[PDB]
Amino acid sequence: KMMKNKRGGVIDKR
Amino acid sequence: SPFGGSSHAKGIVLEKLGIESKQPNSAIRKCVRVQLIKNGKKVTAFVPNDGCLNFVDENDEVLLAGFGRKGKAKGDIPGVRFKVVKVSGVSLLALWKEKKEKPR
Amino acid sequence: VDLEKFVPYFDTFEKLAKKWKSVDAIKERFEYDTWYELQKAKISKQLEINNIEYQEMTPEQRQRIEGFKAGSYVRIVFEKVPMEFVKNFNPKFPIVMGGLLPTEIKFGIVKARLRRHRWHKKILKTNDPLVLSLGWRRFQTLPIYTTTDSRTRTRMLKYTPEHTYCNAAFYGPLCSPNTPFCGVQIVANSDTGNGFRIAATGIVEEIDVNIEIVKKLKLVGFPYKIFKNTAFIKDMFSSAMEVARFEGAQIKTVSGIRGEIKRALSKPEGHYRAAFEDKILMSDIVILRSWYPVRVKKFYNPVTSLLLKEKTEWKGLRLTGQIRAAMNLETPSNPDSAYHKIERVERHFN
Amino acid sequence: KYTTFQGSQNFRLRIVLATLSGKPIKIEKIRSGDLNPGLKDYEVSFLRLIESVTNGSVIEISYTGTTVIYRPGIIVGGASTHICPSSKPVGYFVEPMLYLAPFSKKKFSILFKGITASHNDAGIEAIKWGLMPVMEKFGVRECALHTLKRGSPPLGGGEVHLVVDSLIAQPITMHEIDRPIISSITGVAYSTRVSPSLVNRMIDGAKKVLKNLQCEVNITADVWRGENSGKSPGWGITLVAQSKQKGWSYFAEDIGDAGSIPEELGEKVACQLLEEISKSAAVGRNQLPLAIVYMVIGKEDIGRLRINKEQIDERFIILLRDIKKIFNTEVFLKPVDEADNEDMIATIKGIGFTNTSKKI
Amino acid sequence: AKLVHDVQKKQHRERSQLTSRSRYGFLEKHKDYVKRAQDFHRKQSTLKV
Amino acid sequence: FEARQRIEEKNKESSDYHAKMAHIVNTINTEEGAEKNKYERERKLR
Amino acid sequence: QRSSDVNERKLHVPMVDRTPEDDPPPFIVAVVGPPGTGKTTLIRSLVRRMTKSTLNDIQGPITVVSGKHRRLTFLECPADDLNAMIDIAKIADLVLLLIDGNFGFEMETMEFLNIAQHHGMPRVLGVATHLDLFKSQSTLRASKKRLKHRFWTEVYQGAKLFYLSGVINGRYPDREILNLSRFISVMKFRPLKWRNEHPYMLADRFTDLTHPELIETQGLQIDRKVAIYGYLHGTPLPSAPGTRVHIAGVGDFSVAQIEKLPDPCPTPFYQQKLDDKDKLIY
Amino acid sequence: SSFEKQQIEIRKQIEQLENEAVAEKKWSLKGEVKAKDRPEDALLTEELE
Amino acid sequence: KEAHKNAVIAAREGKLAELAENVSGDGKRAINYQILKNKGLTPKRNKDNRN
RNA sequence: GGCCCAUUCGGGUCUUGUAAUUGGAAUGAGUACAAUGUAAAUACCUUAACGAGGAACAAUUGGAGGGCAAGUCUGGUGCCAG
Ligand SMILES: Nc1nc2c(ncn2[C@@H]2O[C@H](COP(=O)(O)OP(=O)(O)OP(=O)(O)O)[C@@H](O)[C@H]2O)c(=O)[nH]1
Ligand SMILES: [Mg+2]
Ligand SMILES: [Mg+2]
Ligand SMILES: [Mg+2]
Repeated sequence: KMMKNKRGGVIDKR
Repeated sequence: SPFGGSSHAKGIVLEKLGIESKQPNSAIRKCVRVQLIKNGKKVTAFVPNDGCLNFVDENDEVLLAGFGRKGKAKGDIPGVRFKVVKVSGVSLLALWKEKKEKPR
Repeated sequence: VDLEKFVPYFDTFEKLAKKWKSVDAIKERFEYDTWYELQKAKISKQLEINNIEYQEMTPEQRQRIEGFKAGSYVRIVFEKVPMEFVKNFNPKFPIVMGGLLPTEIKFGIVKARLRRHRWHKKILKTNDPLVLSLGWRRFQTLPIYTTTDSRTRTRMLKYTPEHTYCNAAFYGPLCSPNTPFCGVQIVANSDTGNGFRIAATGIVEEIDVNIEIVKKLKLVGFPYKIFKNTAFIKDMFSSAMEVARFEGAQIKTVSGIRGEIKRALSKPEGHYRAAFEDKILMSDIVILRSWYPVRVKKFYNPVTSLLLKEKTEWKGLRLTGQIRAAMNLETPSNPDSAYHKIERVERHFN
Repeated sequence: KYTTFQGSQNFRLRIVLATLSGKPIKIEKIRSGDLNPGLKDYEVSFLRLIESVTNGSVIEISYTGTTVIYRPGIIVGGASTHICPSSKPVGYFVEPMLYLAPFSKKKFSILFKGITASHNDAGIEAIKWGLMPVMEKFGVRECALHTLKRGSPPLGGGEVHLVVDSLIAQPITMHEIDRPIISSITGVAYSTRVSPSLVNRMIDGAKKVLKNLQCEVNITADVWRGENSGKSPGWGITLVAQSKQKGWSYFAEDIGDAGSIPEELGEKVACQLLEEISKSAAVGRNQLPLAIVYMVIGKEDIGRLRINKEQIDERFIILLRDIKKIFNTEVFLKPVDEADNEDMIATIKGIGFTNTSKKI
Repeated sequence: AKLVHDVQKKQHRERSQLTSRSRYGFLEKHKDYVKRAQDFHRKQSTLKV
Repeated sequence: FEARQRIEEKNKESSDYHAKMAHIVNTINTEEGAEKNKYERERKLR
Repeated sequence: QRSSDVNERKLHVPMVDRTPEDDPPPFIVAVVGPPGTGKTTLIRSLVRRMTKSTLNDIQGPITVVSGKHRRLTFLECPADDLNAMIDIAKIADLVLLLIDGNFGFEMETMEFLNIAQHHGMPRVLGVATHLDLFKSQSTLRASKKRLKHRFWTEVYQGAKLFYLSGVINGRYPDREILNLSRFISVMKFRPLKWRNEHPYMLADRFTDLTHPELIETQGLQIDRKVAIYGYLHGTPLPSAPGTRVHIAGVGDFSVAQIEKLPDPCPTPFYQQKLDDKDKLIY
Repeated sequence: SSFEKQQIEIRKQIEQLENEAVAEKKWSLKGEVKAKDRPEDALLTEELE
Repeated sequence: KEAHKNAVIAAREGKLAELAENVSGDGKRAINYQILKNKGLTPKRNKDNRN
């Protein structure tokens, strides 16, 4: 339900 | 006189209160909150039908007129005494009949 | 030193205490007739402030803050301009420069209330190219026309309503709400014909980077064994594993008899048991109302008439009607979908 | 490409300014020379808060963790919960949202969890009575921070609910060229998981310093106790100077540490409150960056704010340089015509910002 | 009829049985089902008495 | 499990929706109805 | 109770007009009509009587002084291009709508009116032409009345509609043009939402600044450095370089450099605050 | 030229979209789907509501 | 199937040519009756009302 | 079969209906050779030639009701009610 309406997101390469 | 002596009152469309009502063409959907320019008093007015609701949008001039009910109806919301007769200087019925186009 | 520390720096407590044995330093601290005119006065009053403050500035300081004001004749220099613009430059065709607010720069999904123009002959179609005029910009997009279904979901329509507005979603540069626009299908002189060309008129209601348009997807099965309320269905599902997902799902017949999917049958694969509020018949058809997501196609083809030599024969993606004619293909049709007159024999019971 | 920034300084503002302006930014060399390079836990948690309230944004953190690339999306807001790490309290996460909440598609209803106080970050009662009233003057009619549970350090356990019902197109143009008259001083002295006498002992201490004043001094004793008292014992005070004439507020706050005398802290904060008033012209320093930013994002209008020469510090100067690098607006400062004091008027032209996310 | 277009009051044509199922008979509609349900209940009511 | 979540969410949304329509309908009747009855009394006075 | 009603007509939406208090830019007059309706002859006739000088060839913007403090810019919209009609319709402060009286309204004339109505209606003036081709006074009067009433449907009732009979020496009746040229000077313009929120300018001149040697060593395919000139409109443009702009029909770009220049056609009233002589053309 | 290069890329997108509009729709887009029409086990993928 | 397929295409092409016949040879385009009278949407009215 | 009265049940009366086909006659708006008109000219009156079936040579405005879907929504004591 959190993922339903998101296009961004945190990209952590560490 | 409801408008302080005038028969029609200019107003500002602040919000369409019943936009979220599920039931189409319900008495609430046709309601719009209008701010009378003469005194700034906020009032609620009817729109002839949900179809004419498309023309009405926020921040446009509206000319209001008394809404007279000959007899009690099941779905009416008593207290809303005004109906929108012109929007942006064009007859709302004319827009509904597609005889004109609203100038913005 | 840095604002990450919300609390500001203070001197040591004892020094602050000695400073503040005596607080004598800080003791010093402790009709318009109509409402319309009042708003106009507020606007005019503030506009007065701008002139006063700018007049106090230096002329160089004025230009630094306010910028170049209207009425100024200005030379603006550009770089990386396409070479066709200078080569195919016709003085008759105007050059209009438009400054862009930060919103206009972004690209994403635009929500608009859109109607077929009253004088346009034909109704527009979903996923059908349309050249839009938003703000300063002209471009071609593939809109999807939708309806609210009594304000519960965003269901995809197939065509614009004949004589009323319908919500439309298309991909393109964002614009502020209350931004009106118009749409045209044909801009070339070759395809002008005689018909009225302005195709759609609407107002942008909302800007977003995502949308969940959905389409009604109806599963159909048929009964092959009926036992009073209970009945067995077939052709809805291809394997029992599919039925496992849809156990307890609501279903109904064409007749209006509501029911439930109870359990999957071991033999044959895909058959299942369903219980209805009343006995169903064999002629009836059971339907499961389901919803399938739909995506807005990301197609952006900005109109660049000036760059072209003709400047009046720009052509982009063609309608679905024109593409079929070029390839000599027939309008797809389904024999069962067509309507026929039906005569009802009078009903008699034993 | 990217307006490039250096170091960790003004990290929250640079992201918030980028999100408001919509201009993508890159911030590099975050704690390069330190033994522990790259973003701290509370910083990365702060980023995650942004995506919970923004939609379509792209945040990219370099492999070493010393560089971040932020491409802002549209403020969407909505209801959510954020678990604030123990390294920073809730106020560290609350205050940036106050810049953005009035500019959202949906009302912010965020439940923060973690420590509710620290020595360096905004407290609950600083935000309630110290920052929101500044917004209320800027046209955000409805805003609130509900205190459901307090959590003292180091274990915390508190939770606060941020609700901003007011959504507006842009802040009203500011015009405050006077020095507000203070009508009364109020404040909140609170304690958790200790005897109630501590709260009174502070109120004795603050009352001792402030009794020389000719205005009323009424400080509330908000003793927290029971399940809602958090997990660790703690206590602090915040005194607010109010100007009922035009709804202006100055405040100072501090919390108590182990081994500290409640009377002494009450003396210190009340002593600091008077110091802040000495340093204030229309808004105190801890309020100013909110005021400066909001005037920048107003209509295409010139906003006037009176400031004291003592306020214009290294923190002020760095703020203005950050504003110009994103917004390119320059703040001009003019002296006042009065000779009794040394104030200066800050004049700022808004960039014509508009809340374009809100559906109409 | 007040504030209603003629286009709004357009007859919605009603479908037919599929050709694959054409053997089984006429696709019942709600009006057809109502006649069945009333008939059964009328008989069952008397049979109960 | 998905069935339990969907039904609960639908009921909550249905409960909230009915609450809102009832609120906005009642407030309109009470406040505007007062003004109407007030005006009707002035006209009778005339 | 008319006294109450007339006051109501004065009440409107409060709005902010960004026209500067001093030295406003020239107003844009767009001459729009189907092909062959005489857009060029009308511009020449108007230009002559206001300036007393005749432009044998007209192309692109032409700036003239129509009043002591009023300055005008004309533009001939290509009748055969629809893409043109869109972007004039967004910037045109006044539109001179050319209609062929003998043939009547045309599709393009309607299309521009509908484009204008949706992007903010500017002042629209109807100009009826080819009235000499009529052979009877009776049919002429009926056509004028029918044309007038239809034009009153698209534009507010009572909208002014000018009548032009014939062309002599490539010029309209002198006495008839004077009535038009006044009405353009008498006209009071309206604040429109979009024009008062973005900066725009009509390029008065175009020049390529790319070095010729670059053109040879790399080829014509190389991108070009270009400068454009024209009066600014709407909200002030930021002085610093780097602002994003869109050129209609070209694409988006950033301002590499910007500089103010002395006004080529300064208004006379300005010079005096510091007549046939006073009227000027650029 | 750069504009010509952009025109070519748009001329690739335009052709792909032209085929898609002509091409028969996926089973999901078609309303009133049946077991035979769609691929086997497709519903397990879609995660319908 | 080809014979019927060719028939449908030919019928369509004939209609498009018939529509193309309507366009006037002179480039000037006239407003049609719908634009000229602008009667919009009206109910069906008995001819008896005409007199 | 049409129509009238009647809360109820019913009662009264007779060339009616077409959502069918078809014929030849008449004339004005209009367009006009003209003349008259008038300081000149428009309009009016008069009049050669053309000018009717969708007489498309396409008057409006307002109200009272129906009816339809494998359609959508809401509340329930199945198949209901709104
Ligand atoms: N008899 C007559 N001729 C006219 C009238 N208006 C224009 N014309 C003629 O129409 C022709 C067109 O002249 P232009 O000036 O080129 O018209 P335009 O507006 O430039 O047309 P475009 O080529 O599209 O630019 C000329 O021969 C004019 O004399 C009129 O009222 N009566
Ligand atoms: Mg020309
Ligand atoms: Mg009329
Ligand atoms: Mg006949």
